[PDB]
This record gives sequence, structure tokens and C-alpha cells, in this order.
Amino acid sequence: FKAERLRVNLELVINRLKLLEEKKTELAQKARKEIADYLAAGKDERARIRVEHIIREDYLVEAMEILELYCDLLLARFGLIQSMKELDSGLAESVSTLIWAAPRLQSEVAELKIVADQLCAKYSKEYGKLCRTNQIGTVNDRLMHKLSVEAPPKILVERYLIEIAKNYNVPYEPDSVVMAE
Amino acid sequence: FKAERLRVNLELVINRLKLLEEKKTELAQKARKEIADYLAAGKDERARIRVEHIIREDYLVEAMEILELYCDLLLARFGLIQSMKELDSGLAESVSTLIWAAPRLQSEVAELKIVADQLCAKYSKEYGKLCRTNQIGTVNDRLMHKLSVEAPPKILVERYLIEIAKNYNVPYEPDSVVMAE
Repeated sequence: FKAERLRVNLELVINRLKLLEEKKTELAQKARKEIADYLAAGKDERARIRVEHIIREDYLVEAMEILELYCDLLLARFGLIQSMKELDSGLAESVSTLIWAAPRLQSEVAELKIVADQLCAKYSKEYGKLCRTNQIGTVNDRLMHKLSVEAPPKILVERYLIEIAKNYNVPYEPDSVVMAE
Repeated sequence: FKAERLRVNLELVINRLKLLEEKKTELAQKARKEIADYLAAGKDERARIRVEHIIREDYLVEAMEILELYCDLLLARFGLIQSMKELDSGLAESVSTLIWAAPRLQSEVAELKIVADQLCAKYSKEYGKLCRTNQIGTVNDRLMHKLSVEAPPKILVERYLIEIAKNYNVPYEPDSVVMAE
């Protein structure tokens, strides 16, 4: 298969990973001053949704870094496992997590479309329609938490609002039922 | 056969060997400061993959120098063995190592394509499809180690990280199970 198209794809993935990380950092700083505005100005719940979007983004940041490590370590053993024909256990975790998150990351990046195709084009043993679904069970559970879509515990969203109000110097009063939870 | 096309090919091989050696040296210095950055900044494992790529490159550097010696010594006896019709034992090691590494070096250089063709065009005794495969068994095992694709022992990758942290003055703590291994 097109393994150097795959490789330069990965390189662009890494480049855009860095770029998007940086851009989202920038706008996240602006948005944190903005959240200081919303919290300072009335609807802390509006700021609560804003910071929900932000903590979502931060889950994405952490997941981005984890998978950046994964694509880079897979890139290390390009020719080596390319000599092989099945995936090894040393890369089974990375491959499983990547295969699992790839559909979640299909939209975020178009290179990864080809990266996943070439992955599945690379293997059939524990690879394919369901065989790939069988081998993908070794996905990183930590990334899974960093890729879980949920409301954080309102004690923690309150703590994010508290540490924001700390860092950004607004008055925040958590809901004591949740501030105790 | 085209033995002076072969010869100027070899000359370009040597020229680009020097050039690529120099360029990879330059960017390797930049990449070593960069590895000092990654090690200094968080993911030492990211730096670990980076320095895995680098130590791979250094295996390539050493292999490059070895084969540079080989092509130059073969160049010394151009007309002499050209008078002969089979390869001699004095060049059997160099020829075997070159024939063996040439497919690994097919991609790195396009001149060597012709150099290998003209090599096989030079000989049939222990030369050809499998006869060349038979005579290539005298490849340099040291270069073979410098052309082996493997993970170095993690005590040694830790030692490379330790001597980098020494030279580049970052804090590195090897995995004591591997730092003892």
C-alpha cells in the first residue's frame, strides 16, 4: 500500500496537531478571559457552558498529546513492522487506541482517513470489519476518559470555576450541595 | 558494460555521501537541541522516539562511512579487477556487504541502482539471481549491526538519554529496572 503517502500524512497530522494545539491554546486563553467576563457578568451558568466547552477542549488536548505520542512511536517502527505482516504487542495498545479513536478523529483530520485505511490495509489478523473491532479492545482507557463525553462532577466543574475565580479573580459560590459533593 | 557511467556514478555517490553526512549532521545538531527541549519539556518518551530516530540515523552514519571506505577501495582496483572477470577475495567482503546492503540502499541513492546492475553485469561466478545471493553471505557483520533495525537496549537508550542529559544538562531519570538492565 501507499505507505509513504501514509507517512507524509502522519507528518501532516503531527504538524496540524501542533498547529491546532497552538491555535486552540490561543483562543482558549482569550476564551478564559471571556469566561472571566461571563462569570463576572451575571450568568455564571453561561460561563458554565462555556467552560464545559473548554474542559471538553482540554480533554481533546490531552487526547491529542497521547495520540501524538502514539503516532510518533508507530512512526519509529515504520520499516520494522512493515517487514512484519501482523501487528505486534508492543504496538497493540497504540494501534487499538488509534483504531478506536480514529472514527472519533475521522472528522478532525482527513489524513487519518488514509491512515486508518492503510492500517486496515496493513493487517487482517485481528484486522478488518470485526477482526479490527476485535483487536481494538486494547484501547487506552485513560485516553478513553480523555475521550469520554460526559459532564464532569459538579464538584469538579465547581472546582474549575473556583480555580478560575481564583486565577481570574471573580467571586464564585459553588452550589453547596455540589460543593460538598 | 558502462563502467565509467558506473565510475562517475560512484563519484556522485561519494559526493552525496559527504553531502548527506554533512546535512544530517547539521539537522542532527538542531534535533539534539530539540531533543533537549522535549526532554526538558515533559514527554521524555517523545524525546525517546526522537532520539530513537537519531540513533537510527547514527547507525546510518556509521554504515555510510563503512561503505564509503568500501566503494573507495573498490574504486582503487577498478581497472585491475576489470582485467579480471570474477571477483577476488580481497574485495569479496566489500562486494558481499555492498550487494547485501544495496537493496537497503536502493532507495537512498539512484546511482547505486546502476552500480549494483553493473556489479551483477560484471560477474556471474557467485553472481546473478541466487549465485549473487550465495556470494553475498560475506557481508560485514559490523555493518550488519550498523544496518540492523532494532531497539537498542533500554539501558543503552537510557545511557544515550543520560549522556544527552549530561551534555545538554536536563534531568533524566532512567527506569531503574532498565537502568539496572
